[PDB]
Amino acid sequence: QRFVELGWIDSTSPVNEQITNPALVEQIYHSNNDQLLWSDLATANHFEAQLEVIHRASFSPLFSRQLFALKSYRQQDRWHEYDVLATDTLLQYLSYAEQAPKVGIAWFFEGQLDQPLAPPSEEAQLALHMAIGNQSLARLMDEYTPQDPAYQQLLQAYQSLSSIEFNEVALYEQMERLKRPGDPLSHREALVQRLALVNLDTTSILNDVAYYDASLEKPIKQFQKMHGLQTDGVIGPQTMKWLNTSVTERLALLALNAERIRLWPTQQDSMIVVNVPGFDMKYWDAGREVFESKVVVGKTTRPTPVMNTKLDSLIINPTWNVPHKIMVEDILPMVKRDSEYLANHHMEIIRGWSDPEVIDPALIDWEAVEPETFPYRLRQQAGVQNALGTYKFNTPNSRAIYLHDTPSKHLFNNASRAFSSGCIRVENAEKFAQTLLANQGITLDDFPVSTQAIALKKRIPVHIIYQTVWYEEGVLHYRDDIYHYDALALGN
Repeated sequence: QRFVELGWIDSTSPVNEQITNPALVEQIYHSNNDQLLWSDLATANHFEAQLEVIHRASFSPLFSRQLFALKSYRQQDRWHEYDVLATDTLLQYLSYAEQAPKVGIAWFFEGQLDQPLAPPSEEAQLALHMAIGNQSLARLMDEYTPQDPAYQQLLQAYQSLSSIEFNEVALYEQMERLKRPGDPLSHREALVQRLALVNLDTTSILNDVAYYDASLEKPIKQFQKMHGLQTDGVIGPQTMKWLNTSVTERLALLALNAERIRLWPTQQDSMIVVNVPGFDMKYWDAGREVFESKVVVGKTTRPTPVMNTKLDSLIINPTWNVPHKIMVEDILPMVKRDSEYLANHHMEIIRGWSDPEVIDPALIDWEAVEPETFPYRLRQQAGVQNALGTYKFNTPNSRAIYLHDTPSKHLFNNASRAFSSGCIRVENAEKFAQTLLANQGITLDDFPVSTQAIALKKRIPVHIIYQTVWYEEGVLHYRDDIYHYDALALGN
């Protein structure tokens, strides 16, 4: 324990304080007659490269501390010490790969991977022993990466971009806040370089021009689409901010988003995914994408949490039992200010559960009511102008986060859609409800008169994801860090 039992590691050696699992490390060494496992320089490079990705992503002080210790040992040609720590670090790496899809949320969105992980599984240790036997350690590492080809495509682009990282490229500058098509451009050189850096087709852009010509109109709009901006062709502050992004900032985002896929690595055949920073969702039935929709997500002050839930059921013409927190902070203040707020929003005051007692307002002294002490509940009646619209998609969980229709459809016109108190508002709620029921053969004979709860035959897994970079139709897409979760990897 306190000292790893190998002849070639001195008891004085600092690797004895850096090794997380001395017993398992000894097991691996003893079963290879205590020889070096990292003698082949290609294998040690591939592992450092993969650890560099973890480092850049900035979610793991553990993997960062180990990586720099390893680099230190390599600088000083202390290859014995490099070997042991590398073996120990590969065990942590295998645990990481196995545990990410189980408790990963904690490392990327609640805290950090600071403390050593529990040993990897028996199956993983066996896989390790055989990889050593066959001199296939690199292949072992690659096998313990996500199934999704989205991982590979993100890492390819990372590699390409890593090579040209520290090449100088002028900041794009303009003096007029907005440049439209036809307007003169001071810095058209930088503009086109920076369109090229994100792998847009730059070939058909004219070289000798010095204004916003026809040949830029498609490229700028495509750049705007790639970043979830309004494709209005106007080079504004939003376009410029993304243009002037460094390659080291882009590599941070790629690294972080690559490793994030380990938290949602499988595509199930039946599935619902909401990408918060992309403000959209998709529903897969039977391995086939059957439904897509823009969504509204929680505001920055009441964010939609990243989580896994299940959809069990669906309410048509739902009522809205107003959560306590929303009654005190939002509704009651306004009710004190507007005698007729409740009548306009068809809300009632309730003192009961299941068979509740409808309380008459104005029999309360509203000026004397303190929101936090108010003892009753609020309930909004079913109707087209209900906050849940005509459909609530029940995804029970401890945070009371679910999906629902909305009467406020104009919110879908905005590019950034962090407006709600946490729940996910679905644009095509009607089509979504139709598809859910069809795919379980639960279609309604007739549209319900009023409130109808429909239980699903099979629960559908719901993944609420935070992925600010992904691969779509041959290019990488990017999204604003709406909840500031990828801020640490940018240096902010």
